[PDB]
Amino acid sequence: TVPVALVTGAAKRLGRSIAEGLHAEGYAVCLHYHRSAAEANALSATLNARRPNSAITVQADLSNVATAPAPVTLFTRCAELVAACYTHWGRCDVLVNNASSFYPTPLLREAMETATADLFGSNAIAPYFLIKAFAHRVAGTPAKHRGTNYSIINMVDAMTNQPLLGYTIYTMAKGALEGLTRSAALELAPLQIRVNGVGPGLSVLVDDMPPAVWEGHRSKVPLYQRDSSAAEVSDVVIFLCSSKAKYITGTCVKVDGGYSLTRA
Amino acid sequence: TVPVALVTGAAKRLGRSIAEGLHAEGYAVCLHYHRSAAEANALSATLNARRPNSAITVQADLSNVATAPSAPVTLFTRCAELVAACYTHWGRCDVLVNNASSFYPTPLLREAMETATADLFGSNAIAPYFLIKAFAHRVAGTPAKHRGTNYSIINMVDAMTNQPLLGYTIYTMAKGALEGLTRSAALELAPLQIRVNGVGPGLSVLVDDMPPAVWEGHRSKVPLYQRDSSAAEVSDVVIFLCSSKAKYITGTCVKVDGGYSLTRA
Amino acid sequence: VPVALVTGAAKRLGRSIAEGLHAEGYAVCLHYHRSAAEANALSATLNARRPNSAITVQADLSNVATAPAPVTLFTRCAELVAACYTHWGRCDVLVNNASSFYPTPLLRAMETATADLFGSNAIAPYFLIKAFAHRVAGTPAKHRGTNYSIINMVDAMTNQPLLGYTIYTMAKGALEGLTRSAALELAPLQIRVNGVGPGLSVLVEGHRSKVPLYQRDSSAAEVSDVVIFLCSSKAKYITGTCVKVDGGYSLTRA
Amino acid sequence: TVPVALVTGAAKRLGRSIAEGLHAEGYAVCLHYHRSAAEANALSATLNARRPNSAITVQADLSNVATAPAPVTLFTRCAELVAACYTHWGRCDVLVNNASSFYPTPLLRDREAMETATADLFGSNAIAPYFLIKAFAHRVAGTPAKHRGTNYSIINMVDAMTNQPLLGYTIYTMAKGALEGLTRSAALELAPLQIRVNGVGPGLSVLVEGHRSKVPLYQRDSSAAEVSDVVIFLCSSKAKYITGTCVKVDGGYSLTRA
Ligand SMILES: NC(=O)c1ccc[n+]([C@@H]2O[C@H](COP(=O)([O-])OP(=O)(O)OC[C@H]3O[C@@H](n4cnc5c(N)ncnc54)[C@H](OP(=O)(O)O)[C@@H]3O)[C@@H](O)[C@H]2O)c1
Ligand SMILES: NC(=O)c1ccc[n+]([C@@H]2O[C@H](COP(=O)([O-])OP(=O)(O)OC[C@H]3O[C@@H](n4cnc5c(N)ncnc54)[C@H](OP(=O)(O)O)[C@@H]3O)[C@@H](O)[C@H]2O)c1
Ligand SMILES: NC(=O)c1ccc[n+]([C@@H]2O[C@H](COP(=O)([O-])OP(=O)(O)OC[C@H]3O[C@@H](n4cnc5c(N)ncnc54)[C@H](OP(=O)(O)O)[C@@H]3O)[C@@H](O)[C@H]2O)c1
Ligand SMILES: NC(=O)c1ccc[n+]([C@@H]2O[C@H](COP(=O)([O-])OP(=O)(O)OC[C@H]3O[C@@H](n4cnc5c(N)ncnc54)[C@H](OP(=O)(O)O)[C@@H]3O)[C@@H](O)[C@H]2O)c1
Ligand SMILES: COC(=O)C1CCN(C(=O)c2ccc(N(C)Cc3cnc4nc(N)nc(N)c4n3)cc2)CC1
Ligand SMILES: COC(=O)C1CCN(C(=O)c2ccc(N(C)Cc3cnc4nc(N)nc(N)c4n3)cc2)CC1
Ligand SMILES: COC(=O)C1CCN(C(=O)c2ccc(N(C)Cc3cnc4nc(N)nc(N)c4n3)cc2)CC1
Ligand SMILES: COC(=O)C1CCN(C(=O)c2ccc(N(C)Cc3cnc4nc(N)nc(N)c4n3)cc2)CC1
Repeated sequence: TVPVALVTGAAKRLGRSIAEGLHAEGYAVCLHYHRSAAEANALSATLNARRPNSAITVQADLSNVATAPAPVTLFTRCAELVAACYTHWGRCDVLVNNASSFYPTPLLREAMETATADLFGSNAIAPYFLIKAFAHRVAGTPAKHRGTNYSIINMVDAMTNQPLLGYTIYTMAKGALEGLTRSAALELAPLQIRVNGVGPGLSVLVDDMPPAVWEGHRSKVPLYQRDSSAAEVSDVVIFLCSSKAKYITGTCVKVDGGYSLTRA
Repeated sequence: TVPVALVTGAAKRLGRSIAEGLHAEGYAVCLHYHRSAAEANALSATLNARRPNSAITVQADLSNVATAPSAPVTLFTRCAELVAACYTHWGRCDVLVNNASSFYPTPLLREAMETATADLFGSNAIAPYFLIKAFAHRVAGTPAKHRGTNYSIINMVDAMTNQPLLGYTIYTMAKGALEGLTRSAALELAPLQIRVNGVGPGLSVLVDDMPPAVWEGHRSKVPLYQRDSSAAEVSDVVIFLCSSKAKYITGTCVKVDGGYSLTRA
Repeated sequence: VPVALVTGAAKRLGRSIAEGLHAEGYAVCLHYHRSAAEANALSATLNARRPNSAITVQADLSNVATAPAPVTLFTRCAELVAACYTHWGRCDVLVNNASSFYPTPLLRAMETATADLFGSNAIAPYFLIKAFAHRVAGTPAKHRGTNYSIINMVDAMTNQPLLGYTIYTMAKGALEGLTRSAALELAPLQIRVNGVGPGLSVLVEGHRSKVPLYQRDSSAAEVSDVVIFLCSSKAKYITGTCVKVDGGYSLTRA
Repeated sequence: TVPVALVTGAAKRLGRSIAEGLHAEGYAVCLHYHRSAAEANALSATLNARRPNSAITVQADLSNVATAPAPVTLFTRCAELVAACYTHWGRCDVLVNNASSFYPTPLLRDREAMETATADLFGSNAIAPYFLIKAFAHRVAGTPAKHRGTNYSIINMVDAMTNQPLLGYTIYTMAKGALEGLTRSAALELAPLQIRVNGVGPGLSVLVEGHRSKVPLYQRDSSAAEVSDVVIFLCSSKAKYITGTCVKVDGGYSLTRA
C-alpha cells in the first residue's frame, strides 16, 4: 500500500511545493488549508488527475483559539486533521508542519491578542498537538501493521537567531518549534518516528515593494544573490522524509544560501 | 536615586536569591508571587527591615488565561500592572527578571492538557513577552533626561533544553520561545539602551523527593563538583549581568550549569 | 562526467562515500595514506563497473614536510587536486573525510600527534579547499562545472566532547570554522561548502544502546547517502551548514 | 595569600586591561609579550609601583614553530611560561589565553608567506593555548591537594562574530573554532581538578564610523574594560559554577544580518 503525508498550509508557495514533491515520490497527500480553499482544491485536482485518489483537502484554523461547532478547541481540530488521513487512507506516515502566520508584533509603538494566538498557534502550539495526534495514532497501531518510514518535518527559520526587527512573537514561536523538533525526536525515537527541521532563509520573495528594494534584500544572500525557489526548499524536505535519511533525527537543516553567515 | 527591580516568582529558591542579590546591591525590589503569599511577604519583611521601603509584593497568575475582575482581565493587562506597580510605588523600573516558571511533564505518549499549555507557555514565554513590552513602553514614555542609566532585563532560561528532558515538550518549547524573546528584544530595545540577556541553570537547588541514591545519581552527573548548584551560584550571575560593568552584554545566554550540557549519554 | 576527490577513501565511511558518488555517475579519485591494498581493491571494483571511473593517490595529510627540498603538506594537497585535473580535466566535488582519531589527554609522541590530528582534520582540508578553489577560479567561466560541492566530515558529538580527545575535538571545531568561512568566500564561484557530522557509525552494546533512534550506531550508507544528497543539484541552495547524522545522540545528557 | 594570573599578549589593548583588572582584584600578574617589550615592561613598572612584586614579564613567540636555544619547541616555550609563575610566586591560579594574531589568509587571489601565516595564526589562537592549558593542569595535578588554590580559572579569548565569518580570514576563524573546542574539552576533563575553563568573545573592541555604527547597542565598539571586566568576573569565586561556556561581549552585533 501507498504512504500518506499530511502537509499543513499546503495551498501555495512552499507547502504546495512540499505537497507536490511528496506526491511525485508516490505519497497520497492530505492538503491542509485555512483561507486558500480555491488554491488547495485546484492543487488537489491536479494531483488526483495524475493519480486518482492521491489527494484530499481539509480546512482548519490552526490559531490557538476555540472555534464554533460546545466550542471546538485547537487540539481537537489538530486531531481531526490526522484522523482525516486515517479515515480516508488508513494511515499517516509523514507530517509536515508548514502552515505559519508571519507579521510584525512590535515591542515599541483586540489586535494584539489575536496576533498572539495566531502566530503562536500556527507556528508552535498546533504543531505540538499535530505531533501528539500523529504519535498517538502510530502507538495505537499494532506493530505488525505500522509503516516503516515515519517522518515529521517542522518548517523553521534559518534566520531567527538573527531576529527580524519587530517580529518577536513570530521569532519566539519558531524558537518553540525548534524545541518541539528536539523534544519530539527524543521521545518518539522508540516508535521510529523521526522529527527534523528545515529552515529557509529567503524563499519565493514577493515583489510587493519597489523593484530596487526587492533586489536589495535578495542580493544579500551570499550564494546566487537571490532568494530560493520553492523546490530548492521542498526537495530537502523530501530527502529528509526518504528512507536514505533514516538515521537523521532531531536536527535542523538550513536551506539559506549562506544568509545566516552574514553580519551587518 | 534608588533603582528598582521587578522579579517574577520571587518568593523562594532562585527568585528569592535573585531578589536578595539585587537588594544587596541597593535595589528596591518588587516581589512577584502567584501562590506563595506567606513566603513572599516574609521575604518582603526581611528586606524592609534591613532597609525601610525597599520591598513590596504583588500577586499575579502569569498563565495565558483571563482572570476574574465587569470584563475578564487578560494576561497582558496583569503583566502591565506588575510593571505599573513599580512606577506607582517608586516612580521607576530599572531591572526586570523573568524568573517565574511552571515545570512539569506534558508527555507526547500515554481539560488537563489545556490549562497545562496556558500555564507552561504563559509563565515561561507569553508573560515575559508582555512584561518586556510593558517595561519598554514605560521607558519609552519617560523623557530622556529622566531615564535610568542601567536598564537590564534578564530571562531565566535553561542550559539543558537542547538536550531535552524526556516528556517535558511544552516546557522545552516555552524556553525555546524565551530564548527567542531574549534575542529579539535585545535587538529591538538596543536604541533605548535596554539590555536583554539570559541566564540558564542546569541543575540548581535540587529537591529530594525520590530514593536518595536516585537523587545523588542525578547530581553526580554534573562534571563540576558532582552536585547541583546553590541558589547564589545562579543569582550572583544574574546580579553581575545587571551591573554596569556588564553594560556591553546584550542578547546573550549565560549557562550556569557546571558543565552539565557538555555531557552525553 | 563529473569528478569527486574523496580523502581517506579506502574503507568505512570514505569508501561508502566514494561508492555512493560513483553510483551517481562520478569518476572518483580515491585518496589513501596507509591502506594501499584496500584503496586499490576498491578502485578495481569501480573500474570494472565503469572503465576509467576510479584512480588512487597516496598522501600523508599530517602537517609535516615529507621526503622528495622537503615536500610540504600544502604541496601534497595541491597535487591531490591536480591529479584529478591531469587525469580527467576537472574536479567537481571534494569530500574531506580523512581523519586521525586518538586520545591526547590533558592529564597523565605528542608532537607528531598534534601534526597528525590537526593536519588531517583541519589543515589539509584548508589547503585542499584552497587548491580546489584555485583550479575553479583558473578555469574560464564557460568551461566550469555546474555543481561544485565541498563536504567536510565533521562530528555531531564534539560539543559534548569525548573525554581525553582535546586535539581531535579542537580540529573538528576548526573544520566547522572552515566550512562556514569557505562557504561565504567561495559563494561567488558557486562552490557550496557544507558539513556532515556522524555521531556513532560502523562501531568496531553499552555505547550503541545510548543512541535514542534504533539504539545502534549507523551504517556507512546511512552517513554517505546524506553526503551524496548534499552534492546533488537538488541541494544547490544549501551552503555553510552542518547536517547531524546521529540518530538523536547529541540530544542526550548524562 | 596572593593568587597568580598568567595573561598572554598582556602588553596593550585587551590583554593589558585584563592584566590590570586582575591586578586590581589582588592578583600578582605574569605579563606575557612577544614583540611589545617596552609596553609590557612599562605596564609591569606601573603595577609593581602600586604593589611591590605583583608583576613580571616573560617573552615568547607563541607561533607553532621551533625557536633557537636542540631547537626549542612551542610546547616547551608554553611550559616555561607556566613554570615562570611557579618559580617566581609558587603558584598559577588563572590563565588567560589572550595573545592572538589576526590578518587575512584569503582563499582567492609568496608560498613561504602562507606557511608562517598558518603557524602564527594557529599557534597563537589555538595550539599554544592547548599547550598552556596542559602545562597549567599538569602543575595543579602535581600539587598536593592540601596545597592547591581554591579558585582555578582558565579564560580563552574567543570571537563573538566567527559564526558570521569575516571575509578572507579563514585560518583565524578556524583557529577560534579550535579554541572554542578547547574551552569545551578542557572544561570537561579538568572539572575533577576544579579548574574552570570558559570563553569570552568580543565583537568589536578598541577599534583602531561605518563599522562601529552597526553594533545595535550604543552604535560603537567596546572599551577594553567592557570586555576585561567580564573576564575578571568569570575568574571570581562568584562565578565558580560556570564552566565550559562562552560569553559574548558584543553589544548585540552577532544578532545582526546583512
Ligand atoms: N518564505 C520564506 O522566505 C521563509 C523563510 C523562513 C522560514 N519560512 C518558513 O517556511 C514555511 C513556509 O513558508 P511560506 O513562505 O510558504 O509560508 P506562507 O505562504 O507565509 O504561509 C503558508 C501557509 O500557512 C497557512 N497559515 C497561516 N496562518 C495560519 C493559521 N492561523 N491557521 C492555519 N493555517 C495558517 C496559510 O494557509 P492559507 O493560505 O490556506 O490560509 C498559508 O498559505 C513557514 O513555516 C515559514 O515560517 C519561510
Ligand atoms: N532549578 C533548576 O534546576 C533550574 C534548571 C534550569 C532552569 N531553571 C530556571 O530558573 C528559574 C527559577 O528556577 P526555580 O527552580 O527557582 O523555579 P521554581 O521554584 O520551580 O518556580 C519559581 C516560581 O515560579 C512561579 N510560577 C510558576 N508558575 C506560575 C504561574 N503560572 N504564574 C505566576 N507564577 C508562576 C512560582 O511562584 P509561586 O510559588 O508564588 O506560586 C514559583 O515560586 C525558572 O525559570 C527555571 O525555568 C531552573
Ligand atoms: N565513525 C564514526 O562513528 C564517526 C563519528 C563522528 C565523526 N566521524 C567522522 O567521519 C569521517 C570518517 O569516519 P571513519 O570512522 O570512516 O574514519 P576512520 O576510519 O577513522 O579514518 C578514515 C581514513 O582517514 C585516513 N587518515 C587518517 N589519518 C590520516 C593522515 N594523517 N593522512 C592521510 N589520511 C589519514 C585513513 O586512511 P588510510 O587507512 O589510508 O591510512 C583512514 O582510512 C572522519 O572525518 C570522522 O572524523 C566518524
Ligand atoms: N579587538 C577586537 O575587536 C576583538 C574582537 C573579537 C575577538 N578578539 C579577541 O580578543 C583578544 C584580544 O584582542 P586584541 O584586539 O587586544 O588583540 P591584539 O591587540 O590584536 O593582539 C594581542 C596580543 O597578541 C600577541 N600576539 C600576536 N601574535 C602572537 C604570537 N604569534 N606569539 C605571541 N604573542 C602574539 C601580541 O603581543 P605583542 O604585541 O607583545 O607582540 C598582541 O599584543 C584576541 O584573542 C582576539 O582574538 C578581539
Ligand atoms: C508591507 O510589506 C512590505 O513591503 C514589507 C515586507 C516585509 N519586509 C521585509 O523586509 C521582509 C523580511 C523577511 C522576509 N522573508 C524572510 C520572506 C518570508 C515570506 N513569507 C514568510 N512566511 C512565513 N510564514 N514565515 C516567514 N519567515 C516568511 N518569510 C520577507 C520580507 C519589510 C517590507
Ligand atoms: C516520576 O518520574 C518522572 O516522570 C521524571 C520527571 C522528572 N523528575 C524529577 O525528579 C526532576 C526534578 C527536578 C529536575 N530539575 C531539572 C530541577 C528543576 C526544579 N525546578 C524547576 N523549576 C522550573 N520552573 N524549571 C526548571 N527547569 C526546574 N528544574 C528535573 C527532574 C522525576 C522523574
Ligand atoms: C587507535 O585508537 C585507540 O587508541 C582506541 C582507544 C579507545 N577508543 C574508544 O573507546 C572509541 C571511542 C569512540 C569511538 N567512536 C565514536 C567511533 C569512531 C571511530 N573512528 C573514528 N575515526 C575518526 N577519524 N573520527 C571519529 N570520530 C571516529 N569515531 C570509537 C572508539 C578509541 C580507539
Ligand atoms: C595586518 O592586518 C590588516 O591587513 C588590516 C586589514 C584591515 N583590517 C580591518 O579592516 C579590520 C577588521 C576587523 C577588525 N576587528 C574585528 C577588530 C579587531 C582588532 N584586532 C584584533 N586582533 C585579534 N588578534 N583578533 C581580532 N578579532 C581582532 N579584531 C579590525 C580591523 C584588519 C587590519
